[PDB]
Amino acid sequence: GELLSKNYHLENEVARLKKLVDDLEDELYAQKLKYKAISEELDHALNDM
Amino acid sequence: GELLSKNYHLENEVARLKKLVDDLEDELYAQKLKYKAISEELDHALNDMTS
Amino acid sequence: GAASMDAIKKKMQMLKLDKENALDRAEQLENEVARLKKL
Amino acid sequence: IQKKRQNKDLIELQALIDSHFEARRKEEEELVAL
Repeated sequence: GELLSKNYHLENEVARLKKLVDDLEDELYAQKLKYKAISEELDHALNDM
Repeated sequence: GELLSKNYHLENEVARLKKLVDDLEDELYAQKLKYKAISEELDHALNDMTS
Repeated sequence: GAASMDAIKKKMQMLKLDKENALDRAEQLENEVARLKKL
Repeated sequence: IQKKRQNKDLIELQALIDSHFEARRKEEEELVAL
């Protein structure tokens, strides 16, 4: 019935969301590394001053 | 009984996960602006040799 | 993604050219001083 | 000339403190390519 079907769809959302969390965390990590790289680049340029 | 309750459990678990996602989406967007910004700084540090 | 990354290294040796020539030119000014401090 | 032959090391610690910058910034670029 309606409660079974809902549970079915929700079980799916959960799986989707759990996977989405791990992917967004990896992505954050990759972005923070991109930031660090360039944050260092700036301190170098920032001394030729 | 067991079904009603499980349906409740699932509904919270989805809300909880939506918030983790939402937060991460905001962390990412923030990070994007910081990155755009400091990359703009670096443009100036390297090119405003006009000083 | 945004801007220039190695065009960075392009105006970074071009900052090691307009400062390293700051003290080579802060040396020909000493040509009149190692010897001017002599007369 | 001697407090001066740092006229090279004070620029030399500038001339390549700005070398702290890129081989620790090549550490966050190949960690990207891992």
